[PDB]
Amino acid sequence: VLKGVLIECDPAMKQFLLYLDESNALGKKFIIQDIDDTHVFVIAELVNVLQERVGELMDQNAFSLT
Amino acid sequence: KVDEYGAKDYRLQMPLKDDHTSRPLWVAPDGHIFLEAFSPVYKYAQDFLVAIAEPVCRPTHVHEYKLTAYSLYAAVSVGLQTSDITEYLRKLSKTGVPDGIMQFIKLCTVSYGKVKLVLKHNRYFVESCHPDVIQHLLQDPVIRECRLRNSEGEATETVSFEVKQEMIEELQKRCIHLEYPLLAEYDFRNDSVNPDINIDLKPTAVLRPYQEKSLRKMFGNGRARSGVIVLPCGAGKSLVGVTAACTVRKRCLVLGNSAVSVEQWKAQFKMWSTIDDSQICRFTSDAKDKPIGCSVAISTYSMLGHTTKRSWEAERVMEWLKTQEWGLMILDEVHTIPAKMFRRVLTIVQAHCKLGLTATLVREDDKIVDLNFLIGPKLYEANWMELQNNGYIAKVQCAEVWCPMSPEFYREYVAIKTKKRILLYTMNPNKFRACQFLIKFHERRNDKIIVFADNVFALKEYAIRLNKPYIYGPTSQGERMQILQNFKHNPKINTIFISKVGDTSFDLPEANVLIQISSHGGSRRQEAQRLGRVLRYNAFFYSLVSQDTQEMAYSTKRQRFLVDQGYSFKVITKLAGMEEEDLAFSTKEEQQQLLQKVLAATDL
Amino acid sequence: TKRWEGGYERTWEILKEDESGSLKATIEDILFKAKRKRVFEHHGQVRLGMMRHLYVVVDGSRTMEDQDLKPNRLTCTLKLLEYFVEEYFDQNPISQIGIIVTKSKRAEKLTELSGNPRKHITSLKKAVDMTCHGEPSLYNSLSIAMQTLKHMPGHTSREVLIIFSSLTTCDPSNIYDLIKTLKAAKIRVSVIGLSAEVRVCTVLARETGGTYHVILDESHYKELLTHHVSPPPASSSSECSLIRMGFPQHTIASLSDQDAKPSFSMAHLDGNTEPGLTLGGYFCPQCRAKYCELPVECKICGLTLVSAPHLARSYHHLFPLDAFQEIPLEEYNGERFCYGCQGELKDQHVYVCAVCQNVFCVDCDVFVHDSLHCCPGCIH
Amino acid sequence: GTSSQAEAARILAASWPQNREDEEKQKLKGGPKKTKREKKAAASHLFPFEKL
Amino acid sequence: DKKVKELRRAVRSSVWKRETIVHQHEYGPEENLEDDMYRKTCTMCGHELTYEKM
DNA sequence: AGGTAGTCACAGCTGATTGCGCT
DNA sequence: GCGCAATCAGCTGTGACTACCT
Ligand SMILES: [Zn+2]
Ligand SMILES: [Zn+2]
Ligand SMILES: [Zn+2]
Repeated sequence: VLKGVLIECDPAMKQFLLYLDESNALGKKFIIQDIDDTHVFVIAELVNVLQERVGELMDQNAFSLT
Repeated sequence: KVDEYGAKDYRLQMPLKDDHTSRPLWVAPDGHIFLEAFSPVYKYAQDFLVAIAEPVCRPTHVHEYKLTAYSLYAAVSVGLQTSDITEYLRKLSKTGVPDGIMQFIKLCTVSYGKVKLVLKHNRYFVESCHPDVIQHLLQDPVIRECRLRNSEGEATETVSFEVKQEMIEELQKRCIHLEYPLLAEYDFRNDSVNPDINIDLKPTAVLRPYQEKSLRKMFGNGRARSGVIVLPCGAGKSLVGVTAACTVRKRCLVLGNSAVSVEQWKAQFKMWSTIDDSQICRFTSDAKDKPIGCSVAISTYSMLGHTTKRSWEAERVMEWLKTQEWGLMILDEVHTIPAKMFRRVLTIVQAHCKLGLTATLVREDDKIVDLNFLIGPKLYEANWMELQNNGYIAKVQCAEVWCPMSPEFYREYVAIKTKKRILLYTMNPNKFRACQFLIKFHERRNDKIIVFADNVFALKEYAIRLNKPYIYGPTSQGERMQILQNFKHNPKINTIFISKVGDTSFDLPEANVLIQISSHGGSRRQEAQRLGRVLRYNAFFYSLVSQDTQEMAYSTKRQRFLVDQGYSFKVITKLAGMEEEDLAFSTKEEQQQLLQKVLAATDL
Repeated sequence: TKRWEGGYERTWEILKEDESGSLKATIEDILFKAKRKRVFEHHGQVRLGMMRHLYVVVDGSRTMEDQDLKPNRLTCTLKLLEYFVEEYFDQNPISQIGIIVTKSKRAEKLTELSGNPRKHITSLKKAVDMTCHGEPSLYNSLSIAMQTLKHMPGHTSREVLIIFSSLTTCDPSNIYDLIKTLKAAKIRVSVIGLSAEVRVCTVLARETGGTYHVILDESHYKELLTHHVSPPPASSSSECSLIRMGFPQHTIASLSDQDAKPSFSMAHLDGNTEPGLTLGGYFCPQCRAKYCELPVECKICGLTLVSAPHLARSYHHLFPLDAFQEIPLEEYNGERFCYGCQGELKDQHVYVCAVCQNVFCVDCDVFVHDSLHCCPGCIH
Repeated sequence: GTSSQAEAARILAASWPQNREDEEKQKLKGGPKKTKREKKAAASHLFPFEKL
Repeated sequence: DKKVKELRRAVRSSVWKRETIVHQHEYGPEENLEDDMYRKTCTMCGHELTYEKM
């Protein structure tokens, strides 16, 4: 059996996570099991780097007025 | 000066809040003006601020203006004096003018009329009332090259001397750095040397009050000064130029951007100036209607600044044209004046007054500052919100509706980064479905539709899929003209596609719906021009972007000019009745088939 | 010279200060200048009117199938005609509308000349799905209109409106003789074309005293119809014009009383649908006939049934309210409370009526001159 | 096919901005509108294709 | 040269169909660690999959 | 440890060539 | 055979992406 964290999101973010897995942008293949087109299963020891990558992707194409 | 919350606070600087709030204005120490629109004195305060400063944003409640040296030069150019402007600013301050503006205003306004530039007998001279300033600038190395041969003293009468004609731009750039800005005043009332023409506009072309204000500010004390007037394309822009040309009553030269804008200006002159066709000439190497010996000449850029070999007839026409003075040289689409070859155009012809007209003064590369000395100060800036409130400008309901990225496309979008992702978010199936739904809806409600789409490679399959007319751009001259001519007066066809061709001042007919897809990156000028093609909720225009892509950032950063103008972009996330009818790319098979044909570019 | 080439206008020179704070008072005057932006007249045009027997002629040729106005000319024309009928009956209490349709070189009287608004709208809605065939015949429609309107009393203004879509008409006889006959009969004919100007329509409108117009778009069509809505001006005193008309009271029937007699409406009896068997309605003052709609002329005794409020709504034009004398507050020596709203008088100007010498504030003066149309003080 | 149509519609019409908006609507007012003024303002500010 | 260049790539770009390599992890025999832990190693990319089997 | 001349896409213009039409 | 219109070469504007020195 597999123990970790279930992540639910839109298919675009799921595919972004898949690309991160295949490109080894986090340094390893920790994105192990894919269950649904909109749900994935990720080991919980590196949820922080995934959050940082998601935030960087989100605010990259944002053009903050600050 | 203090940064307790990261905000520049000036509470201690301006405490003069005597009694008590009746003045709807706030001043800033460095420089800024905040105006309250919901005031009984709103019109008078607006008129006062327009004549002295240029706006930086005009929302519905609190306008914000900026104080600049060129704005003060324009203010002092009009009959307004230093004492009057200072006392009226102090009159409506509600907080007290900080002691950093009065000194700044005084310094800007002191050196206005000290140095003047004049044109006489095809010769450029610089005249100064005070002889000392000439010796002040004599030691400047850049100026000394203008005189030839050294212009020992040029004893006249008031001290003046000749300058090199082709180096006028350099001295214009230097003078402002020397705190001695030049002024371009043409006293056309009494010349007796220039052959004035018998142009006279018909007394049937009435003009709106804002055009009256712009013209009145152009001619403040019986003389015409070079300036820039910014008016929307739908509003009356050519009429202002025609009226200015008639008032100047001199030989007029009009410069357009495209080879079709010259015909537009000729039509405007024939409509509102009552000028015989013999005097009107167009010099664009198409008919050559004897431009030699003409009163009004109309031509375009990229023809007066050729660095290559020129046609034999064109060479003689240019030689004749460069041998006489010009009255009120009119430039169209002045925003694209600061170019590598367009700047020298003003140096290749000699004219007294240079009047520039445009609708979108915003431009990248921060070269608009150069336009302050290339032509003159920003004279008039029309308020678009109050313009559309009077009903003479269509109130366009702006919309920014985005579509999610399809799963078959987002993987490729995140996979590639070397400039190959443009087609991926340009040809988003969801955006295609949204565009098709909008087209069908506005055809069912019978609205004229213009669909702007750059990246014509995508526009090909975007337009042939719906089997609708489109303008590739490198097609021909007749086909585009006939398509645009039959677009308006034909009930069967009411939707057209334009690929970066309509990004200028053309003769496109009235339309109510504009849909832009995959435009340039941050071209605020392009989006403002596209919006200008609609106004003339009577109308409304949509912008389609793809989520989680660079197009979102581009749309966010390109709409700031319009929100400064006062428009608001409502976000639409769901389209009502999207699944009510059948649209293209309904199933995943054709969506995944699209990947092969969109990656089939392989431009390597 | 030119007006804008002289001196630049400084509109901000109006405001002045003398006590370093008086500017507020000035803007107060601006607020007082903000009000009174009207001419104290909701219409401001014709102060009287005259009865009209208007005939609307509708083309039914193939040209109505053109899609210049979405979806086609016929549909937009009938929609705007329904709007015109509603507005015309709203602004004319005792007028009448007849409808003629020209088709296949013939003229058919779609609806008889009457004052019922509902009947005409239903007839137009039924005629929406008609078949457009043949070519129009202005001669037949004009002959029918003249024949019907020939016997109308002279005081009534006889008007004919023609909506001419097709550019060609088939005339079985000379039309200029008909035009001369219409001119001798004092009939006003106005034409609103759809495609382009036609010589015969222009000549007819010029000779009969009417107006000929050509549609630019749907908005211009509606503007022309609205212009035709307004009644023509009438003389101060023309003739002995009087008409016998009744005023039916809207008596409903309740089972609590013993005088509840159900009855079928005379108008509803003539319809194809089942007549409404309602408790009660409008009873004719002459023959006690039951009707459900007003104003409807009685079918039995020929009397006209008109609602009194409709006639009374235009009485304020006969007796316009005289403008009150504007008096500054300081110069008035009296009570400082408004006679109408009982509010304290603080404005710089106080209005006093010339009859009752009562004081009204700006708001009360505007309300009286715009809506009330009667001085409350003079009522007492 | 018919199943492909439904799958594509499910993927498209509810990808990012529905998985939370629909849930919020399920947990929303539910009852009638606040005032008629709100409905009039919403109708004025809505686009013609969103009112059909 | 232009008219041959415009057609030389037409057949070049019509051959390839699948660009992305198949990432299906074909794990080999499981390796048993302590505490009933089982690790699977991908023979294509070296992905390690550690799981507890009941 | 952080910024600008080539380069690319997509349009414009003018200066020649260059095959097409013939009561 | 001559004349008009279609076509391309060369240059430029606009906006954005990218490889070596303070
Ligand atoms: Zn009766
Ligand atoms: Zn009152
Ligand atoms: Zn009274």
